[PDB]
Amino acid sequence: SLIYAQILAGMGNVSMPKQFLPLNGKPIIVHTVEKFILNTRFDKILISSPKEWMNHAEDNIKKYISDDRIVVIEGGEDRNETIMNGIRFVEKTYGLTDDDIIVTHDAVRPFLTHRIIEENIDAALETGAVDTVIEALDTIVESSNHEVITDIPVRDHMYQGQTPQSFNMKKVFNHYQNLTPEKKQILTDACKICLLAGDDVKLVKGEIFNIKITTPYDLKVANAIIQERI
Amino acid sequence: SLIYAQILAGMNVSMPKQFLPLNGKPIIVHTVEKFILNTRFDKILISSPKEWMNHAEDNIKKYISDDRIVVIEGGEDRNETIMNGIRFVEKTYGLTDDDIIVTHDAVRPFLTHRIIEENIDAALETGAVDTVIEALDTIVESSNHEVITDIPVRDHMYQGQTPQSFNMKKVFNHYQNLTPEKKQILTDACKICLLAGDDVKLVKGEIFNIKITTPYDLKVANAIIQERI
Repeated sequence: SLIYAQILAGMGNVSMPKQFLPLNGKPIIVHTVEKFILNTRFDKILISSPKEWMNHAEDNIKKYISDDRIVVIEGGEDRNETIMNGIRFVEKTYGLTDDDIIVTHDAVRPFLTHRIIEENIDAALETGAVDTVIEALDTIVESSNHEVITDIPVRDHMYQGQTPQSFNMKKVFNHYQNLTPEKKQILTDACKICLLAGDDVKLVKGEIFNIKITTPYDLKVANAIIQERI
Repeated sequence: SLIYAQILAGMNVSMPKQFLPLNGKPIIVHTVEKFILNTRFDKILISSPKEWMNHAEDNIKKYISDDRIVVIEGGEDRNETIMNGIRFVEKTYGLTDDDIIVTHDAVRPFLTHRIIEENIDAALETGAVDTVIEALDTIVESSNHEVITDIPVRDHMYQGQTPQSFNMKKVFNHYQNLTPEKKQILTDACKICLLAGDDVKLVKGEIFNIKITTPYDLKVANAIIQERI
């Protein structure tokens, strides 16, 4: 029963990964990786990168963090395929068992807490599938035809998905591979795949500040958080 | 057909957040300014709790000299506050069957002219409109609050904003037809119209049409305002 982390993310497939952007003087990826290193229960912390950014990723992390369990690996096309490449890496290099769990997380979510990581580990050992969520900040409205409201579902039922998403490694690898070629394209969320196969996907409560840093909107939303903290 | 705006706030003792300054001036002023730039509004109602009415009236008037601003008394409920707006219009100006109201959060100062204009046009068409954006994140459903029950199709999922615009007589009638506890359950006025069989049209909002509540939300608003000048 070994515990693994996978840190991953992803204009016309050519733009620089946003996790390489500075945030208060240091790359977003470093802020994120620092959180995982402070957790002593991880055996390896995989950082997934597109082929052309691998060299930059490994040289950049090493100048800020000198932890031995950081390994930079090659990404896939889908977020799912990148996860599967992480499971295929662990198998080839370290070997897999039936109790090995992976905590997958967005490189551009640097504000996750120790609590979030710990609960994600514990819930992956229990049920083998976990999603990090917060109570929906806004009223969720459903529209099938995209012109009029078809439904406004009950408020306390509605949650907003964040990451980490943690899984039993063999379970999620098996569930994904059983899908048809068309169904791999549709099912982008790995937590939904486990849901549609009959696994219980437990919830871990996130934070309002556990934001994904993409847009220049999202970037200064992140700058709103970091300055008051010190 | 006369066109009205209603700008709404809400402890119970807290100072309304719309009175907080944003780049040197109250949040409510930023919001009211956008409605004043629309010339189709006949009256711009600003709702306030009874204890903050004097402050709201004096404060708005030192920044904005427009004649169609009137501060009125809010209710306990957002719906009741809306109903008080319709009751005020009926008493003071009179109601017709074609009269529409554009209701909007005081703490949403970043709505655009497009959002307001589309809200006016759609309320004249169908009599019920919601301002929405495509859900920024994956919406998960959980009935039991412990495990995922559903993850619905992404393209179906929207996040609610304001304005919410209505034919006045229609929404007043739809609310009044409800049972006592159904009024307590149904907080959303667009949901009431949906359940009564009206077509609630969608106007697309903006990612920056945020509600300024939390201290998180406050500097998110400070992120938006400095770059635009």
